[PDB]
Order: sequence, then C-alpha cells, then structure tokens
Amino acid sequence: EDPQLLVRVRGGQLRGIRLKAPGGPVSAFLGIPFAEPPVGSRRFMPPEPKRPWSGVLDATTFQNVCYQYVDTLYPGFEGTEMWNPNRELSEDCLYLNVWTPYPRPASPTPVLIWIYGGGFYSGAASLDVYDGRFLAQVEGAVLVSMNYRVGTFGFLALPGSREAPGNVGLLDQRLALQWVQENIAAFGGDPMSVTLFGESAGAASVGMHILSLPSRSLFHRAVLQSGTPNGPWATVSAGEARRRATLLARLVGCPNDTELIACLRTRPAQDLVDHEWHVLPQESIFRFSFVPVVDGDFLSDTPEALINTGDFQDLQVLVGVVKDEGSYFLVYGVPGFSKDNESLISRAQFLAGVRIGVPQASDLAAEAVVLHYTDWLHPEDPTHLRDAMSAVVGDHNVVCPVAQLAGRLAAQGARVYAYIFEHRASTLTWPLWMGVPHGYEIEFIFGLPLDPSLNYTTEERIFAQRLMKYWTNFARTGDPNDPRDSKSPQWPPYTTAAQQYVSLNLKPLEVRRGLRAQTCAFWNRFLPKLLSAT
Amino acid sequence: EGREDPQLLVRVRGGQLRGIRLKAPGGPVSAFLGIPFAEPPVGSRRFMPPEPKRPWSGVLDATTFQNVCYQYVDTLYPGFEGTEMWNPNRELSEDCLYLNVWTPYPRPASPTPVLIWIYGGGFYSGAASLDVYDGRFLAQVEGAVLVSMNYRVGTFGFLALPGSREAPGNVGLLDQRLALQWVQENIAAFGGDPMSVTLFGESAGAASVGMHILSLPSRSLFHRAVLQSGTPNGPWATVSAGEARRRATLLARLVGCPNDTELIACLRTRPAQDLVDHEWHVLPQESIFRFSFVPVVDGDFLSDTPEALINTGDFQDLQVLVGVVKDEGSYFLVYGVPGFSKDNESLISRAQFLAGVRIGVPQASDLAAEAVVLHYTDWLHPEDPTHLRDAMSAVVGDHNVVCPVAQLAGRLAAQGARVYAYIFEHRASTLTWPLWMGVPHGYEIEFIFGLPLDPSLNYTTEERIFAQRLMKYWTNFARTGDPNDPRDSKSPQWPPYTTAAQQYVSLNLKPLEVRRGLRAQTCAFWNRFLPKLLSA
Ligand SMILES: *[C@@H]1O[C@H](COC2O[C@@H](C)[C@@H](O)[C@@H](O)[C@@H]2O)[C@@H](O)[C@H](O)[C@H]1NC(C)=O
Ligand SMILES: *[C@@H]1O[C@H](CO)[C@@H](O)[C@H](O)[C@H]1NC(C)=O
Ligand SMILES: *[C@@H]1O[C@H](CO)[C@@H](O)[C@H](O)[C@H]1NC(C)=O
Repeated sequence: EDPQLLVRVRGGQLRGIRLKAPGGPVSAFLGIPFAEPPVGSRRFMPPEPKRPWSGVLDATTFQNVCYQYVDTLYPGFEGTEMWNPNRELSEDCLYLNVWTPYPRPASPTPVLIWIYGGGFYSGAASLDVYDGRFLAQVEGAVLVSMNYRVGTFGFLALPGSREAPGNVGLLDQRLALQWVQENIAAFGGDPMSVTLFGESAGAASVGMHILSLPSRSLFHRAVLQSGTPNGPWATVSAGEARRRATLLARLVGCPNDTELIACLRTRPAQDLVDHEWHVLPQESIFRFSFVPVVDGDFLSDTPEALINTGDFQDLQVLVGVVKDEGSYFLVYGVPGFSKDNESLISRAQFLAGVRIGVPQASDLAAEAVVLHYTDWLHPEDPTHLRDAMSAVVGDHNVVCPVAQLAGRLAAQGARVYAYIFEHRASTLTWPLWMGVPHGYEIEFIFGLPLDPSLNYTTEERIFAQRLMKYWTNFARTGDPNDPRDSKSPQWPPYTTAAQQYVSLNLKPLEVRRGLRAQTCAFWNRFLPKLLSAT
Repeated sequence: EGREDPQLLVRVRGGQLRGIRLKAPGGPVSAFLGIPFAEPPVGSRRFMPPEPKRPWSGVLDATTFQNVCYQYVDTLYPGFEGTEMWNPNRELSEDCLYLNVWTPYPRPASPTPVLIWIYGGGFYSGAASLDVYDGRFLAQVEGAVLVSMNYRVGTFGFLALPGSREAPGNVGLLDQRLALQWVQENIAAFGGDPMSVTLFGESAGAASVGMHILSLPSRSLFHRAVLQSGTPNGPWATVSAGEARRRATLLARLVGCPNDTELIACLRTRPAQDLVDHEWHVLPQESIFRFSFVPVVDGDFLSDTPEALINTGDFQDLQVLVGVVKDEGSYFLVYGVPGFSKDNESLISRAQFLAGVRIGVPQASDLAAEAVVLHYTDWLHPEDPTHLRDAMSAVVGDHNVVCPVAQLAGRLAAQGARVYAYIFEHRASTLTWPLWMGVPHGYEIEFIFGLPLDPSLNYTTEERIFAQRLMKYWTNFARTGDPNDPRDSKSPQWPPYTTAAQQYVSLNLKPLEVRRGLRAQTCAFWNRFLPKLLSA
C-alpha cells in the first residue's frame, strides 16, 4: 500500500488513488463523505456531520451526482453532455473530492475550493471540466470540490418552518468548507489560506458565503466567474419560495407546513423533478425554480441590501465574465434560436424574446430594453437583432450584476480584480454565432489544454498555463499578478474611479476601463427607477 | 424721371419703386429695400391678420431698410458683437411689414430662381435688415433674386385668443404668407421666376418654412424648402390652443386688462413697450429654448399638430434641404442655465448639470429628467466638469433641434419627399463667442449668404472658398432641387437622405464626407422612448 495515498481525517482513514497528470503523478481522494446522507426524513433538512467510520474508506472513485433534472435538448451532443451527470443520480450525494501533489506538500499549501454552477438545479464535482489534477500537478495546489444538493432537494423552502427552512444546499457547501478547516492540513493544505471559486450558480454561491457571517471564518479570498448573489435569478423572496413550494406540492398531490413537507418527503425523487419547471411565474429563460431564499437567517437581508451596506475591508475578490454571456441560454427557450442554424431573427422575434428574456419587465420597461439595444442604423438586421438578444440576456443576468457587485465591493473596502474572457476554444462544439459562451472559460482555468490527447492548440496550452497562474497567484496572495515576474503588463485592481479590468485572450493582458458602463447604468440605475414608480 | 439710373426704376402692383445700386465685391447689385406688402398693422389692426398694402402714388423710395418689428431686445452682453449682430438695426415700430429684394445689376434677361429668406429669433425677435442676411453676395455671385420680409413677432405676431375674431393667432405667419403672395404677383418685375421659389430660413425661420409646408394655402406659393437648425415639430415651435389662451390672458392681467372682445380691445390700448416688458413673464416653467408667443395649433393655419401633419402628410412632389450645426445647444446655455457664461469656460458641477437639465427640458417629469441625466452622463467620468458642460449643451441641442430635425427628415423621406441633410461643422475664424461653444447655433448663416466674400470682414481665404461652395449648394438646390453640381462629378456627391441609409454630409473646409445616421441612438431616446414614457 502506498503511504502517500493513505490519510487519516477526523472521521477515520481514507485511501486515495494516484492519478497521472501530463507532467507527473497526483494524489486524488475522491468521494469522501462530509455529511450524513440527506435521505428519508432528512430531505429538505440542514446537513448533519458524517459519523466516523471503521477501517479504511475507499476514496478512489467519484461518488453519486445529487438528484437533478437532466438536460435532453440535444441528445448525444458533447456541448450539452459535458454538463450532464457522469455518475449515478442519488439523494445520497454529499461527498467531496481532494487533489494534492504527489508526494504530498512538504509545507502547507494554499487551498482552492470549487463550487460548481448549474442554476441551482444541476451540476456535479465529477465533471471532466472540473478535474483538479492539472492545478495540483503544475501549480502545486490543493484543490477541493464538493457535491451540494440542487433543485427541490437543495432549495425547496417553506420559510419559517423547522422542516424545510431553505438554503440547505448552501449549508451543504458550508459544511464542506468546515470539513476543509478541520481536515485539509492532513493532505498538506493550509486552512489559513482558502480561496473559494465557482462559476455561474457556483459564483453566486461563493457570493452568498461572502454575505453570510458564519461562512466568513471558513475562507479568506473569493473568485466569482460569471455569476453573482445580487441580480434577478440567484435569490427569491420568502413569499415567492413559499408559493413555489406550495404549488409543487399541489402538483404532486400533497397533502400546515409540517403535513405538506411530510407528504413531499414520501415522494420518489423523480416525482419532484417532473414538476420542477412548472412552478415559474412566467415563460422565461435564465430563471430557476428552487434557488437560495432571503430567509433572514443564512441571508439576513436581500443580497442587494447586503452588498450596499457591507464592510469588505479585509477581502480580496476576483470577478469576471465571458465575451458572450447570453448566447447559450437563447437556445433553451427563445423562439428562432438553435445551435443547428445561424439563428438570424426578425424584429418581431426580438420583441418577443425580450419579454421571455426579461420576464419580470413591464411593457414599458420591455420597450426601454428594445429601444436601447436596437441599432437604429440597422433596426431590422437579423444578425444585429440576434446578437442584441444575446446581449440583453447576458447583461441583465450576468455582466451588469457583476459590474454592480465589483463596484460595491470596491467602494466598501474590498480589493477587487476584474476580467473579461474572450478566447473561443478551438474545440468548441456550439456554433460560431454563440461566440465565447457562458461556461467555456472553465476548461482553461482548470488546465485541460495541458492534456495533449484533448487536441487543443499549443497557444491554448500556453494560455491555460497563464490562467492557472493568475488564479493560483490570487489564491496564494490575493493578487493575480506574478510577484517574481516583471513585465506583463500588470493587472490593476478594479476601482469605482478608474473601473479598470483586463482582457483574457491569447494576446498579452490589455487593460480596459468601464465594464459596459453606459448599458449597465441603464440596467442598474434607470430600470429600478422605472418600475419603482412606473 | 430723367437723370436717374434706368435700372433702378421698377413698377409693382402697388406702384412705382426706386431702388439703389449697391457694391458687392465682384460688382454691382440692385436692391429694393423697404417695400411695404401690408397695411401697417397698427391701432385697431393689432393682433389682426395682415391686409394687403393699398396702392401708393408717385415713386416710393426703396433705397433703405425699413422699421424692424416691435420686439424684445437682448441686453445680456452689451457692447459685444456676438449678441449685437442679432439686435435691431432700424427703428422698432408696429409699422414694420416691409420686404427687400436684391437682384443682379443689370437685372437678368431671363427669369431667375427666387430665394426667400425667413429670419429666426424664437418668434420674439429678428429683422430682414441685419447684416448677416445681406442678399448682395448671392445676387452678385450666383445671379440670384433674393427676397426677405419682416414679419410680426412676440405678442404682436403670435398672441392668440383662439376662436376669437380679434386675435386669431398665427398672424406673423400670415404676414410671411402675404409676402409670398407678393412675390408671386410681383417678382417678375425684377426678373425673378415665380415658378421657381425656394423658401429658406433658420431657427424659427426654419420652423416657419416647415409650417408653410404643412399649411395648404402656402403650398402654391413656393416649390422647395431649406430648414436650417429648426423645425415645425418639436417642443418649442408651437403651443396648443389652451396654452396660447392661458398665456394671452396672463399677459393681459400683467398689463392691467381684466369675453375676448373686451380683453383684446383693452390690449390694443396698451403701449407696445408694455407688452414687450411682460412677454417673458408668462412661460409656465423656468426654461431655456422656450418662447412665450409662437405659432398656435388653431385648426386653421395648422389644421393639426405638426407632429400629426408630418406623420400623415403626402410630400411627394417636394424637395427639402435640412440640417444642423455641430453645437446647437451651447448658445442657449448662457441665457438661463446657472453656471454658464461666455466669459469663462463654464465648467460645471454635477448638481449644476442636474439643475440645468430641469431648465433645459422644462416639460419633463422627474422620471424623464433622470432618464436624460442617465443617458447623457459618461459613467466613466460622471463628475468631470468639461464632460458635464458639453453634455448640457448636447441635451439642449438634441432635444430642441437635432432630434426634431432627424424626426422631420425621416417622416418627409418616408412619405415621398426628396430630402438632403447636412451637419455644418466649421467654426468661423472671426467668431467672438468663446471656444467652448464650438460651432454655435446661428453661425452657418454668414457663410450661406457669402459674407466671407467681403475682404473687409477678415475671413481667411479658405473660408472665402468654403462660402462659395455653400452658396453653390444652396442655389443649385434652389434651381433644381438637388445641391449637387450638374457637370462637376469628380467632386464627392451629396446623396439624398433616406430612412434606409440615413445619409447626410459634413459641411466644413474639407470636401464633402458622407455619414450615416443623424444621432441615431440618442434621437431614438428623444423621439421613440420619451414619448412612450409620457404615456403614463
Ligand atoms: C462663470 O461665470 C458664471 C456667471 O457669473 C459671472 O460670470 C463671470 C465671468 C464673472 O464675470 C462673474 O462676476 C459673473 O457673476 C458663474 O456662475 C460660474 O460659476 C463661473 N464659472 C467659474 C467657476 O468661474
Ligand atoms: C433555426 O432552426 C430552428 C429549429 O430547427 C427554427 O425554429 C428556426 O426558425 C430556424 N431559424 C432560421 C434562421 O431559419
Ligand atoms: C480687419 O482687419 C483689419 C486690418 O488689420 C483691421 O484693422 C480691421 O479692424 C478688421 N475688421 C474687422 C471687421 O474686424
């Protein structure tokens, strides 16, 4: 037995597996339980710490994916399948994964904790794009990723109830964070240097740990990729959570909160998922049924209120967006859009897409969006209209929420670094019109281009090495700039005054100013004033 | 007769006239100045439509400009050429309905296209006798017959109690119409062609031209139109019948006049200066680019709002030239926006910007005003004093001129008209206004009229050549309905403005450059978005 692969944690002993990375071996400890299986009476309930076990636990394999909706829009297509569960679905899914250098670090190493996205309705830490072996091997990092409950199982709330209090998926993440504090030193990780990073709902999740005080003692730095806790999709009110929970229950024949939740707990998992999408208040895209709730507990106030009034003095944050945040979502609901054609649309279809794409928008607000995003020199041009549709969805849901967060954090004392990611992977299977879609920076940050069997260009490999360095420098120091390297040029902090951010592409860093400043002023300053009066 | 110049004696329908031979740089021109076209609108005729001038006996002396219509005289910067150039240069009188004709010397043997100038000044000021409106250069260099008329302004031209017989409103426009009828009957005596008449005007003059396009009785009196930095549509060129009535009766109160017959009769007893002294007191809000007595939508001269009439009109056998200067708003900022002056750089604070926007968009709600502020703010430099100053200028110019012109051009083009559009971007070397104002409202006119040709005025040689270019464009358009030269085609062409391609030309010292979209995005804000906000 290899002593590098044998670790004692508080719960007992584990056996990991030596994996081959391109440059050398790594130690992986996969499928480690951090909670009691949240099954039977424990459904919808906060997670409990895993009971200690006897002997040596086999941690050589990824554990089950949390029970979730699986996308079926394009069967057998790698662009969609790469996000689908790659292990069996189960409610028993509260396990985490650790990658370390082989041999394990001689001195305490900065820890990166990955929180996947998927709209709080999907995702898994076992996906090939979240493979931590490259960062471990090349950068010497200790990388951790956890499964958290998604959908009804993670976020169905009857606020104020003891049995479905809400945000339990977020508590799953917090428990994995606690597990790292208590146990990561055994693997050579430094619990006094923990960086959370995540994409999409994962970045929103990272954001919620920033805004929830009990999470704050469990990490030191944060990275939010293409997602925020503020914004239109990441939270609901307690009233809207209750309403959706009560409707889902009706839809499955259930049944006083106690009685309603008891009947929901009797239902086969797939029975809940069958009706998951039927509880949304309007026809929409970029809207998810069961998400974090403003409960007055995990989240003391709305994230908007919390970012406006928080003190973020001793925090460093890396945030950013991809060049084409909205394109990917268009094919999941807006008529005229499809991966299989160029998606050239009419004005009529633009107007209709805006109502679906900004579902809470009133008639007047929807007219303001159309009038702002129309190119009045080319008002009927299908290429313009299609690209504007993408812009509306990406700006409303990601870019402007991100600018808003960056600015508040910066004003309230945080050290902030911002990027836009603009390289389209040579291997991308989505069509050209989608540009650099949501999610397609991740494979570069994780260093997948360094596996020569994946057929990335040598440029893409060098670029991936640049990104791995920015991320791990940031984890190490709270500054993504290389401290032993001179020229570059340097990545400046994002500030409310200068509003500097950098482009991440195959060219050297270029510094730009103003992250869609005019358009986000429309979204962040004008539209709120509109509908709070009308 | 006997000893006088035989080219200076002409008979019109009312009698015999004697003109004057004037010197232009390239040679002599004939001028017939101060020809009366109406009975003096005095006493019981105050506020009343003009009646045609009754024939006179003997030879009327038409050798000097006549009285300027009674008006408010700008007093903000006394001694200063920049303002005095617009001020009255003849005696102020209610007896002011006279017109001017310049023609070549000797008068042309075959009938020549006629240009009729209508001055601006917010419908409260102006005269055809001002030096910037001197027709001699066009007459001499282009062989043009040029006509300009005085029309009543202020209360005298536009005070209305709509529905009344004694103060029906729009009579200043009726003065202009009567001057157009005079040209039809009489211009052939000077060698002018009454079947080729082009109206042109600036500011309120341009608005007036647009209103002659929209008023059917005017349509037989002219064939083509040029609107410079003004339009009949937009926030200032007209008022509703209710607003006219409201202002007329407030004015009456302020001058001691308490049934419309009795009110108007009391107003007719008041000294002219008493009316001028309270003219500005009747505006509903603190404002710039708003004028108390302007054309009224009376359901007669204007059968509907200009907005309605341009959206539904048939303009098929109409050619129109329209444009703007680079900095329409700047001039207006010093007549009411706190923080602004010709004698400093007018760098303003954000607070002054927000305050200025309420004054510059006086009919805007709180929400609309904040939409404006949010649109014009540069969110990279929300507090830069230079950007704020320039944004204030842009707000005022776009709202009042540039976007109404874009709206006008689009409707005209979509409904059959041949439209040619420009932006004029040359700053006169002789301009006395400060540099921050850029190319202000009013400062294309001296070039169209060819003042730079007078070497005593000290324009550069390049400006002389540029004036000659503009004069060709305007007279080519007058001749043919196309500003382009028939022969010369190596030069770059001025393509028509269309809704599809939205093309217009830069007018500056360089050859014509074609550009697309007149402030397309920002005018979508003013012309499409704001009115939808106004609906609730
Ligand atoms: C510029 O002037 C504005 C208008 O007030 C005056 O004009 C200046 C030139 C002086 O002659 C003063 O005596 C006048 O009252 C001011 O309101 C504005 O603040 C000025 N800008 C600055 C900062 O100088
Ligand atoms: C693209 O394809 C989809 C479905 O195959 C269809 O709904 C859409 O109308 C198509 N659009 C174009 C550009 O023809
Ligand atoms: C034009 O220039 C001359 C010669 O220097 C000067 O004396 C005269 O005053 C100037 N005239 C004007 C109109 O400013």
